[PDB]
Amino acid sequence: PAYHSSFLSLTDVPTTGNIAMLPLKTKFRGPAYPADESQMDIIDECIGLFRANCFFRNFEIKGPADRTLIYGTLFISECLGRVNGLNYRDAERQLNSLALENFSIPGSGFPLNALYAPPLSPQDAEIMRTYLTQFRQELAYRLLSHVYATEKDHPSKWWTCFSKRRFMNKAL
Amino acid sequence: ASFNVPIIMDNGTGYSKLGYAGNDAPSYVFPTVIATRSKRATEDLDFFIGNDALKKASAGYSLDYPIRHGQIENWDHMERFWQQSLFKYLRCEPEDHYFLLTEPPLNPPENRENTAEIMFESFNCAGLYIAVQAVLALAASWTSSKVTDRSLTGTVVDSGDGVTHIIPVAEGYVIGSSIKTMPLAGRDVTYFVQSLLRDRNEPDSSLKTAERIKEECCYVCPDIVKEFSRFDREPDRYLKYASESITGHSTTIDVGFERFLAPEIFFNPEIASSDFLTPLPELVDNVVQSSPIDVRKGLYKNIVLSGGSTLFKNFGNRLQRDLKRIVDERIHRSEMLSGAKSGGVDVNVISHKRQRNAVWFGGSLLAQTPEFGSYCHTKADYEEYGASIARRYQIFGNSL
Amino acid sequence: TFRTLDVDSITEPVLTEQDIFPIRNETAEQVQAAVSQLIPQARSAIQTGNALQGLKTLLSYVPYGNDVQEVRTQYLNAFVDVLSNIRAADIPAFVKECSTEEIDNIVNFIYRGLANPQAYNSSVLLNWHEKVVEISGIGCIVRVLNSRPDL
Amino acid sequence: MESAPIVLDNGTGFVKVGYAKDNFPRFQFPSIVGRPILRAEEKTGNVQIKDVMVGDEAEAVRSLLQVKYPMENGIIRDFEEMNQLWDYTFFEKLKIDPRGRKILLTEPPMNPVANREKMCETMFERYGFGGVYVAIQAVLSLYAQGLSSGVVVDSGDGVTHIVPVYESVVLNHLVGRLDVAGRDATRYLISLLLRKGYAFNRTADFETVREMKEKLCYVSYDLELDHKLSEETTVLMRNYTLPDGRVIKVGSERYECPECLFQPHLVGSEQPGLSEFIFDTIQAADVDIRKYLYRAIVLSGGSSMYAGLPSRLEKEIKQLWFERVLHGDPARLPNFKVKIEDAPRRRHAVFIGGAVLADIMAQNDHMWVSKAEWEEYGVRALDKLGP
Amino acid sequence: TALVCDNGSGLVKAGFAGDDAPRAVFPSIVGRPRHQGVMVGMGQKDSYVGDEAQSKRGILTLKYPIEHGIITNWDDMEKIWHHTFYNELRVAPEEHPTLLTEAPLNPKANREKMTQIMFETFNVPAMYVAIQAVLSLYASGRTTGIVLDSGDGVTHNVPIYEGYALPHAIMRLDLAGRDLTDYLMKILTERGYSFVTTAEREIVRDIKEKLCYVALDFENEMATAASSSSLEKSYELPDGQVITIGNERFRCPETLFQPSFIGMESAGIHETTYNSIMKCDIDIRKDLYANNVMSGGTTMYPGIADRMQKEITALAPSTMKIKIIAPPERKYSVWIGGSILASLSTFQQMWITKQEYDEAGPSIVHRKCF
Ligand SMILES: Nc1ncnc2c1ncn2[C@@H]1O[C@H](COP(=O)(O)OP(=O)(O)OP(=O)(O)O)[C@@H](O)[C@H]1O
Ligand SMILES: Nc1ncnc2c1ncn2[C@@H]1O[C@H](COP(=O)(O)OP(=O)(O)O)[C@@H](O)[C@H]1O
Ligand SMILES: Nc1ncnc2c1ncn2[C@@H]1O[C@H](COP(=O)(O)OP(=O)(O)O)[C@@H](O)[C@H]1O
Ligand code: BEF
Ligand SMILES: [Mg+2]
Ligand SMILES: [Mg+2]
Ligand SMILES: [Mg+2]
Repeated sequence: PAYHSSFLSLTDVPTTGNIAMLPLKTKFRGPAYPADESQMDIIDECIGLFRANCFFRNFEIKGPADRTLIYGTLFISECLGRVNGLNYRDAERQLNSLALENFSIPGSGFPLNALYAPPLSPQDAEIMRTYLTQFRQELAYRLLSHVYATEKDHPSKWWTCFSKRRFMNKAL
Repeated sequence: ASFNVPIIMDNGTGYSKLGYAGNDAPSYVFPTVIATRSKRATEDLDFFIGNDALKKASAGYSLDYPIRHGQIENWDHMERFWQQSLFKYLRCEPEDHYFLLTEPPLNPPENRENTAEIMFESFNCAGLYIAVQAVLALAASWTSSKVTDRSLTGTVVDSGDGVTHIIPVAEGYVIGSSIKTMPLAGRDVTYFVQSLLRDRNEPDSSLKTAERIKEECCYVCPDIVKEFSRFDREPDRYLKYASESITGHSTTIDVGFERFLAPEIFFNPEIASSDFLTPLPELVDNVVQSSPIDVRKGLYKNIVLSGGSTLFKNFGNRLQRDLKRIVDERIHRSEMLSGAKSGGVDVNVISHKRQRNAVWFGGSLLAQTPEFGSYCHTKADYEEYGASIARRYQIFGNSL
Repeated sequence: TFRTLDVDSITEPVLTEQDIFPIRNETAEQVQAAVSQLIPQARSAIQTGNALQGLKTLLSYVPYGNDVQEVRTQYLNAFVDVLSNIRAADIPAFVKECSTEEIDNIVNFIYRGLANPQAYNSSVLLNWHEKVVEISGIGCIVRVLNSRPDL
Repeated sequence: MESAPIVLDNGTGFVKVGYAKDNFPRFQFPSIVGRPILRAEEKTGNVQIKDVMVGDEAEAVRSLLQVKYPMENGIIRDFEEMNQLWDYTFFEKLKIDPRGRKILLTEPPMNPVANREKMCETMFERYGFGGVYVAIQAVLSLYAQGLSSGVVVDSGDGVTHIVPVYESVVLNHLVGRLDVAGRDATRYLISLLLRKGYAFNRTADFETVREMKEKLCYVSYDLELDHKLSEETTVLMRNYTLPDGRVIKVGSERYECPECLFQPHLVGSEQPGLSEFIFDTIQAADVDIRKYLYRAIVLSGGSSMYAGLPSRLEKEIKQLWFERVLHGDPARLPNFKVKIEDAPRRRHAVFIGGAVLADIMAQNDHMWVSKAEWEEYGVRALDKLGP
Repeated sequence: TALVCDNGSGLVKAGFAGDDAPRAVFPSIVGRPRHQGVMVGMGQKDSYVGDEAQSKRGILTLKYPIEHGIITNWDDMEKIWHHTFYNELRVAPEEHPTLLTEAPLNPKANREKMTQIMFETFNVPAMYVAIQAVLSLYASGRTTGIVLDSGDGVTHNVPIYEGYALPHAIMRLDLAGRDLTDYLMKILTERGYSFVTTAEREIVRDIKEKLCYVALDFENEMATAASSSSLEKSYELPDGQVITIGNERFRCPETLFQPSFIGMESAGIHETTYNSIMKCDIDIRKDLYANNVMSGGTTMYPGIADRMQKEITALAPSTMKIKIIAPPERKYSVWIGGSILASLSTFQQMWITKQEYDEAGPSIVHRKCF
């Protein structure tokens, strides 16, 4: 059994397509509601689980918090695909550029388009894009504090070697 | 019948263990490998086997492993491996001795037929017993061969280099309707250790180095998302291993999260395969619950571990706690519906001194019994009925 | 246990070869007389060298039935002896003049001669088999496959 | 669709559904529920996976689903999943408003009473059916035959069960379960194929080996003959292509698999198989009626469809009266008339019989348990439904 | 000394005459292994009997060679006698004469093949084949009575008066501790517990022995069990798993009073006893109401002796004084009775000796025995 999100037990959380707009700790501009600064929000969960969840090859999705965790678990693999050989001062800028560049949302090019509900309206697509850009900017910034933990000029190999690993053999 | 000590051969996917019944260890334990070439024809005489065939990779021979997933699957190589075992290492005469051979529970009838015709027509041995290997491994558990030390009811978990299977046996009978088998063991966890060294791009990732990192450095943790987190908090857990290359020079390997994530293949086999999804503690509960009701207290009370790939540090305790968690959760569901208490069930997973080769010690201990010559296919039965005499499963229920 | 006890043999009586082929009308001693008068004509035709007129007369009647092995074997002995005494260059002149009924009596008995090599020379029967099938066509073997089993 | 009673054979392997007087099921589909999963397998924009996927929608798409079965052995294991079959059955197969409708349900002859209670409670309190009736599945299969005597044996996906009947009286002391049927033969087919090295242990692969069993298996008429063809000859070997495109060779597993209905010990059950179970049931009936049972054994249910099963069963009862009543004396065997009824429709005989019975009692409003009677007596309202 | 061997239709009881209880007592079972796969040479054998069959039962198929008091399987019944003599009593049988037991109205060919195989194999000096109910009368210490035996396989009434037995008044019914166990295996399905193996039948027997009781009035206990969980009890399987059981505790024994619960056409044991005493002559009927002796393990349930009285007093006329004699040792009363009989000074002339079997063959037993 792979590790599912803690937030699938949460209820009446806001939703877009069928992503969960889970509480977030961040500085980036966007629609995600502030988390408690003392608590693990979905990005501390997604970074904590990623290195275990990308070895499994069979993952049942319980609800919209797992659909969110999967998008995070896939975007960590894109970031570790980018980061090889960078200085932290370059990696911040390269992975923010990766986070902000134009991407396909579910319902548009998207790999898991079989499992994610398309946006409910022309307006739901914008609240989805402005969430997923805020999410993946924070996810990149948070990840970099782990991969450049002990030394600031060389990505720690214990994080970089998952760049070949690929959650359930899917990628963005 | 001849009186000579029956010869015992546990041909594993990893190691062949060879010897004579009634000795206190195998005469040989060496890899199930054959080195072959890749005006008279002699390329079928030039081969080598075992520890003397690892020395031959640099002399331009191709090593191949004729047993894969616990089954013989090259019959040319296995016949040459047996002739060389019998006439070089065991140095015996087949016409004088009964042989105990071993195979997994779910082997095809075709492999017992091929084993029988090779033994009776090529070597001409006096008689043959083809034992289901985990049924023997129970008999290594006893404190002695004597009748008062026996405990003929217990689940036996066997895990070698090529197959793991769980056999329930009760009152000396193998409960064949309940055998579970999974072709994921000591080699599949080596290919996973090898796969990790290779993704980190370490200086050496040859099979012999992943094989050594398993048994030097790896262990079974309680839970991998806490163990990944511990490897951040506790940086002395990244061991450094010194490996010497095929061409005779030093290297150094950092060993990482494969120290726990590799043995986790047994307790989460989704890491290794899309096909075998059930983890070993739940695979054991499926054995004991499929088994008839009155033996279940006895089958949980004595879960014997066997075969080299069960030796990982903390393997017995992980299996005991995860199986005890499955079992007391199911009993507590039943206390809930009744409102009454229960006496529960004790689950003991038995690691023991002969665990590394338990199938051989089981075969040795059984073959000493005066009745053994009557359980063999004698070559007189072979000359009457041919190699089809070995085709019937002893273990499973057969129609007809 | 019960699984092996056959019941079909005692509750559903199967057909017999005499239901599929009509039973012979001539009695055993009536055919044993009819053959024993012909074999001396065939033995005589060898002794006077006209062995081909031996076959033409021997082949004018055929014994059949599960009651007559002790004279079907004597008829086969005379037939194989007559086939062993016809010159190989005369065979194509005999076979092209046989009726399709006589041909289907020749090839039927050469497949009885080929069934017992420890008493009959196969080499001359295989030679007759090549020549009778090459001249008269493959259907002459199909009429043997389909023929009565007590021939 | 129709104003008459709805009828529902919620079987262990297939739901079949329609109305009174239907000559064949209006719909049938696997009794399966699935949840979305990703699995190191193909993904496609050709289909959209909703949070709960069921029946035909799941079975057509099951590479993408964690398939689960709400029933085993003829009992509902998980009512949250059976609710997701019943929602689908009424709201998007039949397309019905159940408010005040009358429905006929079925269950096997020896179920836990808590199963019938919670199944009727659900009909009155999720859907609000105005009337419910529950019939023993094998007595329905006797209305399909237009018949009133002769022992009826039903073998489904979940359970094989037998109900002797004589002159319209149902012999409740002789009704019996053999807990071996079409699913135990399927778990056994997986276990036979595992000896060849083919693994089918994903939840979605179970429907593939059901389709394989249903396509290729047959009941051996003479075991030493099929063991001859099996061991001496290639003639049994057959190639099956999975929905993956993989081809797998299957041989002795064609006869050796459905043999577990005749020999339950192959699947670890100590019970006697079909021939010995039907014999020990007929031979337990009173002396005056045994003739009228052997003269009309009625087969029913999908697991009675294996090629050769009618002929093997008839032989194996002639063969067994011969051992156990004649002691091997051939003199009387021709006097033993046994007849198996094995009609073309028989997979659906429980539904076709239910659709006949639901016409016989459509207008007799006191014959059903009414919602108004359920809501005053609770579970005790079901005591209307016989002994 | 003489041996006394009760041929229990489910529970064999063996011992020496004058001893006050069976020296050994064990299930009348022969069990065979249901698995062919074996640890070779490791002490297995092709038949386990009595307590070897019970303690090993999970891997065995168990079959009793007695059904309804008739031996159905002779090649296996002699294994049980071999066990009674050589493994339980630990004697040579050829040194000691054997008193055997039989039900009334049994096939005479059963008693013939029993007396045949007992001399022709075990070579006992002498033997006898007494009826179980007249044996039970000796253990009760009286000369008048209407013994109601109720074993594993049979139940029967033998009206008996000053030693004159009434063979026209005997009743026998094939309803007993086996059929009550079949019906418990059937009705427990309603809880969702499925028992089907001949091993699990022994679990359902142990439930029936520990938890079942006779309702004093059935449709009042049925109403009480529906009204509250006050009547429910729990049992722990040989698996640590827990069973809960309720009105099934008394619906099982009620079958003995209502055979129509198992579809069988018969009077219950109250009506069968009444119709047996009402078949005796009116001078005797005055006394046998005061002497309903009970015997055999199916007469052992809690509440049976009181409910047996409340039923039989509704059939008997109110002027009579009506009593059930149910000893605390009643399970063994036929064996204690045989132990008394085989010890009598006056009995020793009426054994069948080996000498007079040779003069007549087994059909002598029909004149030497009742
Ligand atoms: N031709 C066939 N050959 C083999 N098996 C068949 C065949 N046709 C149907 N089956 C099997 O029958 C089962 C489905 O039959 P059916 O619908 O009668 O079962 P069910 O009613 O759902 O089960 P149950 O009555 O136990 O609840 C499946 O196992 C299916 O594979
Ligand atoms: N201490 C150990 N810890 C983990 N694995 C071990 C240990 N010692 C040996 N092994 C492994 O045991 C396997 C060999 O076990 P064996 O019983 O001989 O298997 P097989 O019979 O299939 O050849 C190899 O994978 C080997 O690396
Ligand atoms: N305490 C008890 N309460 C209820 N039933 C009992 C009790 N003890 C034993 N039994 C019943 O006793 C039966 C055996 O009775 P027994 O007289 O020894 O029969 P038999 O002599 O014919 O072998 C068993 O079938 C069992 O059902
Ligand atoms: F082949 Be080893 F026994 F796994
Ligand atoms: Mg091994
Ligand atoms: Mg059905
Ligand atoms: Mg008794």
